[PDB]
Amino acid sequence: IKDAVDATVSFYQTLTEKYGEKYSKMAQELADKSKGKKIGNVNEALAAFEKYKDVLNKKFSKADRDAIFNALASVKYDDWAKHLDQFAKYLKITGHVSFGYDVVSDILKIKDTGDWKPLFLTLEKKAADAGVSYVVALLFSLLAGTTLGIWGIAIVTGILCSYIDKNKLNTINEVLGI
Repeated sequence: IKDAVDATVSFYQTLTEKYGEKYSKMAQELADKSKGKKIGNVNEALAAFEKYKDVLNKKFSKADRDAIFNALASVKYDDWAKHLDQFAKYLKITGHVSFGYDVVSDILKIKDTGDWKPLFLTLEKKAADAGVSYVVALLFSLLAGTTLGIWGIAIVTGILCSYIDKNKLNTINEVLGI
């Protein structure tokens, strides 16, 4: 675990390198906050996310978003899934861990439908008894193995705020500069 924690800190500095300094700390706040929390009413979460999404989408064009799905089409699971255990260790996830879930294939389906409902419901199901910290380990691992455009960072962060009670959804745009 010496490593898990050391590695996580490295992650945080790269987050700072890639995005805001503000961004990186926001991530930590979220990482911290989740420890222990279980996944609540997935509906309340979707509801809050869909509300933030509309705002975000008014600042980016269709073509802008598509660029994000297209970048994701080139990511292979092995590339980011490699960080899963490390995050699980740092977050102290003690419950069961659905290791073999490839979120990226799920997000890709959204490019065509525009429907986020399925994703949320499956994030709840795969977290199982592990709670909200599984969602963090999962998505942080994704961030760890990619360099996405602001829109994608905003969306991924939006999913995190929506499940992790601090609906600091209104602060995302600020932390990112959009």
